[PDB]
Amino acid sequence: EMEKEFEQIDKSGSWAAIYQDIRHEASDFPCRVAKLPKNKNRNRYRDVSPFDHSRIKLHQEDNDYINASLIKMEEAQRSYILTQGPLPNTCGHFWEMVWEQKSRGVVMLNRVMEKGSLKCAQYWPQKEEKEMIFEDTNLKLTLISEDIKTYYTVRQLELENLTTQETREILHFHYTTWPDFGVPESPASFLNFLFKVRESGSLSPEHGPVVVHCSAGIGRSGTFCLADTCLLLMDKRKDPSSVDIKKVLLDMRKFRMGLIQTADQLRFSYLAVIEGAKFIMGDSSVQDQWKELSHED
Ligand SMILES: O=C(O)C(=O)Nc1cc2ccccc2cc1C(=O)O
Repeated sequence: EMEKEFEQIDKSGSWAAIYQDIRHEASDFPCRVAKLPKNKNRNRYRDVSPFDHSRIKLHQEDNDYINASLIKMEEAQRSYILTQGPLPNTCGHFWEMVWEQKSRGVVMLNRVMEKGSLKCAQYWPQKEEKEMIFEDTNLKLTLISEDIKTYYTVRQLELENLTTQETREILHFHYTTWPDFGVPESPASFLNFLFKVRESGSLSPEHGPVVVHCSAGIGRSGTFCLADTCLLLMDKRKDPSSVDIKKVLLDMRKFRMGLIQTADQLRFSYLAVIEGAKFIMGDSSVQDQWKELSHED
């Protein structure tokens, strides 16, 4: 069991070692495109880039480049776009990717300001009188409404392709108490947030892939997706013990670098999947309990 493993690792405090092993073993593929000097100002961090083999191309003839990757989890049969928090000049490219990629959901795991510095553009309307229009990719976005919880806010956004005037509904899940390079307050809060996403349809295969982002698109986002896919996988077999959390991590590793940034994120991910196993193995009432402990309201 993964829980035996947890306590093996814990009892012999070797999270850091494990996680270095992971860093050890993770894939390295070319990012030639990211590093074209034309794309400099499309990348928020020198050292966080999309592999070429799995980057999202924009369907624009001018420059198809965005710092985003398609994480494609074939056995789980679940796929995600991870991306950095939008720069002031790429809010338009972000929404072009949501449009072409036909996503229903966007998961933000960061604040615009973290630790004194600006992590991310304010890329969505904070208020419904004040749409945003993105001139360069020709898209309208309007706040249609929000549901503010203590530790997260869900928003209904309308997104409009100004060229056809066709319209889509986007849900935006903003977790607001997940520290940069940190873990959530508890497994209950994270699982309550994850399960809000699931419930919303946005992780379901009649939509394009959910868009997940932090500021770099790697630490917090990796953690979200790792826990989600492990729960998916165990759910399909009802077999907790055929789930190798570290193998799943390195599988996601093939499609975008540096996923899960810290050993406490690794440990947190185990905690989240171990807890969530409760619900996946037929204790639906755990999900209530989550909502309760999480103090959502
Ligand atoms: O939000 C996150 O967890 C995340 O991935 N952050 C980061 C990951 C980084 C990884 C490598 C280099 C710079 C990074 C910078 C940030 C950052 O936010 O400052």
